[PDB]
Amino acid sequence: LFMSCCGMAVLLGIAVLLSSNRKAINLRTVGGAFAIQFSLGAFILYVPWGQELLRGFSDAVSNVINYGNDGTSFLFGGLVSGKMFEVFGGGGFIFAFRVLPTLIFFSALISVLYYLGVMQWVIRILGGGLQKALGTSRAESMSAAANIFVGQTEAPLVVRPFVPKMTQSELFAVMCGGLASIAGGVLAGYASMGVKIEYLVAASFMAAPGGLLFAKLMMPETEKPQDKPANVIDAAAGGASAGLQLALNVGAMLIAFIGLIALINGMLGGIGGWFGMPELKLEMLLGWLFAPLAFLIGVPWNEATVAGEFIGLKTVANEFVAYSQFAPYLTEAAPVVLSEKTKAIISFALCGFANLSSIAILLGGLGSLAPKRRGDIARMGVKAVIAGTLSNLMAATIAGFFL
Amino acid sequence: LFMSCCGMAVLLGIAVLLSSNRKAINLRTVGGAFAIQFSLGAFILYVPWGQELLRGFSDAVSNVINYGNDGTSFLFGGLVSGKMFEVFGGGGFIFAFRVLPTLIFFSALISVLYYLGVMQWVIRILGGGLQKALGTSRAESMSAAANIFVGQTEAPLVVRPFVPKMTQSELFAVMCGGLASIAGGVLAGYASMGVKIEYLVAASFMAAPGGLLFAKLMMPETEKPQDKPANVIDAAAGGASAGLQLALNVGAMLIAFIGLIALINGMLGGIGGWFGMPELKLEMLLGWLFAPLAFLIGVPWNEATVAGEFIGLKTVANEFVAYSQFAPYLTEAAPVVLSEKTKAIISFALCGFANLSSIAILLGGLGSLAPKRRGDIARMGVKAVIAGTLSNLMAATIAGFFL
Amino acid sequence: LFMSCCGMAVLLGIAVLLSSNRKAINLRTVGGAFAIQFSLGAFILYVPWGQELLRGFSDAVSNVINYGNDGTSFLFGGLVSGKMFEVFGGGGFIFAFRVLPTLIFFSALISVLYYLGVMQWVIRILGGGLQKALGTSRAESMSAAANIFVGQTEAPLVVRPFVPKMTQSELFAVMCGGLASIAGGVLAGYASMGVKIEYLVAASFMAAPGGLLFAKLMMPETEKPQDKPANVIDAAAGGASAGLQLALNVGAMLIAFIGLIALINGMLGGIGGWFGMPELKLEMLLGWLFAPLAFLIGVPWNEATVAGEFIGLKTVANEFVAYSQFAPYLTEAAPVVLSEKTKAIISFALCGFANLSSIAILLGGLGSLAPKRRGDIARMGVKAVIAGTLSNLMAATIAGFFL
Ligand SMILES: CCCCCCCCCCO[C@@H]1O[C@H](CO)[C@@H](O[C@H]2O[C@H](CO)[C@@H](O)[C@H](O)[C@H]2O)[C@H](O)[C@H]1O
Ligand SMILES: CCCCCCCCCCO[C@@H]1O[C@H](CO)[C@@H](O[C@H]2O[C@H](CO)[C@@H](O)[C@H](O)[C@H]2O)[C@H](O)[C@H]1O
Ligand SMILES: CCCCCCCCCCO[C@@H]1O[C@H](CO)[C@@H](O[C@H]2O[C@H](CO)[C@@H](O)[C@H](O)[C@H]2O)[C@H](O)[C@H]1O
Ligand SMILES: Nc1ccn([C@@H]2O[C@H](CO)[C@@H](O)C2(F)F)c(=O)n1
Ligand SMILES: Nc1ccn([C@@H]2O[C@H](CO)[C@@H](O)C2(F)F)c(=O)n1
Ligand SMILES: Nc1ccn([C@@H]2O[C@H](CO)[C@@H](O)C2(F)F)c(=O)n1
Ligand code: NA
Ligand code: NA
Ligand code: NA
Repeated sequence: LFMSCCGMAVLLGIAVLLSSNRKAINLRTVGGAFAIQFSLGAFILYVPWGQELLRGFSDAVSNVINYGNDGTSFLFGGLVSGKMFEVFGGGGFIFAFRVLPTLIFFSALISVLYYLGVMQWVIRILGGGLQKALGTSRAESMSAAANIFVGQTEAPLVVRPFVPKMTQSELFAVMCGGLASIAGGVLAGYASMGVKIEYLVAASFMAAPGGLLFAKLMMPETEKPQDKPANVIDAAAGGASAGLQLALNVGAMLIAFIGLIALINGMLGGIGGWFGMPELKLEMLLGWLFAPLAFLIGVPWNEATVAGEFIGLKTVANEFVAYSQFAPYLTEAAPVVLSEKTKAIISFALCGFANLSSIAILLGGLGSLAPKRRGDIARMGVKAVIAGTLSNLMAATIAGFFL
Repeated sequence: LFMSCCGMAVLLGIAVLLSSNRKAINLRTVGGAFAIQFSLGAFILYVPWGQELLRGFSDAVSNVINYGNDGTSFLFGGLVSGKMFEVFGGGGFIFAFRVLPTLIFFSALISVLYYLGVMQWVIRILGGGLQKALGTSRAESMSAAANIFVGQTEAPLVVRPFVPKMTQSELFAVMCGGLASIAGGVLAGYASMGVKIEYLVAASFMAAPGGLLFAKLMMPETEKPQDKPANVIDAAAGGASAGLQLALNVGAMLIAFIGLIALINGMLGGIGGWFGMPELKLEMLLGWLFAPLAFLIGVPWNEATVAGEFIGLKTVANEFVAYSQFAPYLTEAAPVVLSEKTKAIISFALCGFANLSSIAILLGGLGSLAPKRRGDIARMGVKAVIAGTLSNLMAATIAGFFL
Repeated sequence: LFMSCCGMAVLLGIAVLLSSNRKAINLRTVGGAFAIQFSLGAFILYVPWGQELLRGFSDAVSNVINYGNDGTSFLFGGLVSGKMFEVFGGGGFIFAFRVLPTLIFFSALISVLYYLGVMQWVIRILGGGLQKALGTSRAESMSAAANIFVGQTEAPLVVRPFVPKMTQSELFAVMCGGLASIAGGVLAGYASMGVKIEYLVAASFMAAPGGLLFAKLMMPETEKPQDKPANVIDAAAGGASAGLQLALNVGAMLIAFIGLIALINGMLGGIGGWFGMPELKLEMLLGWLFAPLAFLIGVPWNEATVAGEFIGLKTVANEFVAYSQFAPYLTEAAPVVLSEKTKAIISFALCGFANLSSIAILLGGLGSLAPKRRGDIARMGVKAVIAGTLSNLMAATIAGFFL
């Protein structure tokens, strides 16, 4: 457990070194933020009552997923039935029909829960508890709590009239809240790929204090902060349309990226052959390079390289592509049998939208909420991705600690 | 037959009660409009020659559908072949590949028929006959006749330079013409789901006088009314693109709505359990609530509840979702064997875009044709949906009368 | 071989007759342009070393195609596996999952190769060699060389600040470069349909001098010519999104057009029956009408009619629809066994975006680069399509000559 605590120290250390003003770091804020994330981890991953609450929220999500599967079962019929496994076997699981439509249903549901005020009610509680404990501003705290369920570009919408005039520290924290977390739609998508829901739900909740933690470490507050569809069926329709667009984007990206990686590996096998390494692939490079990082967060020495392949791929590309390559390692047909703790660490370290491509996404979604602040987003973009990555790594170290 | 005639009376009665000026109702207009819709029903559903003309137009449509299926058979190959039924059985029918591509072909065809002037030629005849018999204005009569073949947002395009300056009664009638009818694309889609084409074609034609009927009952005229692609291949391309966008929208909606209903039923089973009704579902509620309405339009007492499930679902959601749940009741594997008359009544009462979500659609499509008239559309939106619903119910009562 | 040389003469003759100023035709330009296209044909289709270089570039493309297929194999699983052929046979090949996703991968790859400067490097060499040999301007020469790999609306992007002010001859040549060629995305798509890659690669390269040839014949220069994503992963993402949109457009078009042709044939069988020709179809008309044209470019007398069906369909619709009907003639289950030379001629004569529908496309893509020049594009549109068609026919005659 000493390797984990040192891992937490190193991650905190990098944040301080990369700070904009280490002397401006509020010790109440970053102290409690780490305290909450650690206590939350101790709660739902260690203590009996906390584990019972986590398995109860996950089973509820797992039921919602199955209910939404009635929709895709209607559209694609027997292509998503059980006979697909008899005829095709492992290839019977058609990713395009099994996972992608889940993004559509969950986007429509969340859109409904927003219209009913259910989402706002939960966000107001989680967000209000953070600002009264960390001293963070109202707007950045709501966006942090919102990011537990929705994406990086949808979370600030709950405080969109406060975005164009919020401080650079607030705006940075807003960027970090979305980079450290995921969305409810893709969450259910990853769960359909074999990723344990308990880990996804946990990592999503720990993202709110964790996102604020490294946001106020690398960018402390130095300024002075301040302070709809016609019906429920329209809300569902709008959410379904937004999910469809997302589902198409994710699908095209996976076809391209995986294909590109396959092209890269083919070239790496030829270039590597010139130096006596014809078996050279992208996984080997990412694995060999992220193995120390994986070893630092609590992954065993003999599993650090394989774990480095997935964590590295999540960074250089995105977490969806990483999960796509990590999903086979969660079944009985896995090429490498990993320990249950390592499976948890990778699941937590991948659960985040933290990647270089998300900077252009933050410029698009969050940038449209404050067009005169696009210059500040592009400037703090790199620092925000790093801050988001550290939050995922910390959540993985905490998870590995209590497991 | 006395229950049907009383049904017609009640439907007419509600329209008068909900009128904007019952004293301004032109008895020539609403008298002939009901006369035409009833005579049209008597024509193609009773008399020998009229039935021969209806079965001839439906077989032509059925052939066009099969011709368009050569396109989807090319793209999806064996996934839409006969071997799918051998391997999967009932689940062999893949809705996404069987029904959705039909929207693309029929949208491209109608776009072609517009370029050739074939559509305008038929509309000018049907629309001109209505205005000379009902006294309705030129523009609202053309949009009424256009709505037989095209959707609510495409029909007013034949009279789009007259929309921004037409009276509130004209604009309301335009809204009602599209709410009371469907489109040629989705028509072929419903036909591919097992819905009898003869009913769909009939209901589509009866929508023109029926739409004007309840438009001039709930909103009589109190003011004084007034009065392109480069080639045919481009027209087909533009229509195909519009159909594709529609096909994606419908598909995502069905995945979401059906999934949401599945989620609602799961919750209704838990909430209902608190009051000793664990088998409580959405179908039971909609059925129990729309049973008197179904019984009023001519559905037998022992079939009013089941029929109420579909009619209610068409209202609270849309007719596509309703048809999706009603389609299994048209096959030999139906959970409840319905009478041939009841099957007709449901088919006519569902054949319409009349739902609450269509108000936002009218604001989008029709609203773009008259941006300064969006306030009037949103105001008369609710009344227009009711007026559109009554037209479908009347067409169902007339159909049930002559059957 | 005398029929081929006469074919080249006739094609050149039509260009001179349709010229804007036959007396303004630069004999250095059009002389060398035909010389290069003919020599290029003599190079990679006749001489040993040239054939070895063509088979080497095609095998590289064929490997890239297979690497990209790892992406679609992930998304669609067993629907693109080998068991599909066992269960369905010929219908096992699902076009929607086999060919369409290739457009997505190749669009993402080209987008990456642009970010790395690899594309610009090759274009600068091929484009620079043309302008120093033909005397053509810098901008139109780069767009000509760019068109070898990318589409008609993407090629002028390498010289987009020179488009609004370039002469009518330059703008026309730019239009012709894209009409005479295809794109790298659809190229790999056609290759997946059975079309020989060697022919597609060859025709793509011969399009650059061939496009300029008939551009400076039908529109000689009479005036005086003048003279980015944040990272590589964003470039791949943007290219994947553009490919997805293209893949959806192509798919919807094929469903519609093939379905429309099926509808046309059904009507032609009824109309033709009135004149004692009930077997009358669209293929017969296009075949009987384009048979002299096919016979002129080097197709045997007994194969000119069948070849006329495909060439005609490429013109009246597009090359994708033509390739879709020509692809079965490349397998062992072909209804008509064609000679290897005829298979090459059709492959070269179809390899082009030259169709009437591309005028509206040039108005959209190229028109957005110069909004005040849309009037000139629409004016020279028809002449440009003809000029693009002649370039494909010439490349087919040259190919048939050396084979
Ligand atoms: C298919 C998967 C295979 C794995 C391949 C992994 C390769 C990753 C390459 C990353 O390259 C850098 O990414 C930054 C991302 O933004 C860019 O910064 C750009 O954007 C920054 C953010 O604002 C600015 O600070 C910079 O000035 C600006 O160059 C930068 O140019 C670019 O060199
Ligand atoms: C998945 C299927 C499950 C079945 C569920 C069925 C539930 C239906 C709920 C309908 O709710 C109402 O719908 C109106 C629709 O427009 C809204 O009116 C709104 O729009 C009207 C039209 O302009 C205005 O008159 C109103 O002021 C404005 O509130 C209104 O707010 C809303 O309460
Ligand atoms: C599914 C496949 C079945 C095969 C069917 C084949 C039928 C082909 C019909 C072509 O018709 C012409 O195409 C031109 C294409 O543009 C149009 O020119 C239009 O555009 C030109 C280009 O700018 C202008 O010169 C013209 O004035 C303008 O009429 C023209 O109107 C139109 O009559
Ligand atoms: N709601 C969502 C879901 C996804 N994404 C972007 O898509 C990538 C893969 O999920 C994520 O890495 C991404 F975050 F970049 C997004 O921006 N918003
Ligand atoms: N041409 C069309 C077709 C459909 N729709 C809308 O989609 C719902 C289901 O068909 C219809 O209920 C709807 F009407 F709302 C539309 O607006 N226009
Ligand atoms: N990159 C591309 C690819 C295709 N297209 C258009 O689509 C038709 C079929 O490929 C082509 O005929 C077309 F050219 F018209 C395009 O414009 N640009
Ligand atoms: Na989030
Ligand atoms: Na209509
Ligand atoms: Na090109």
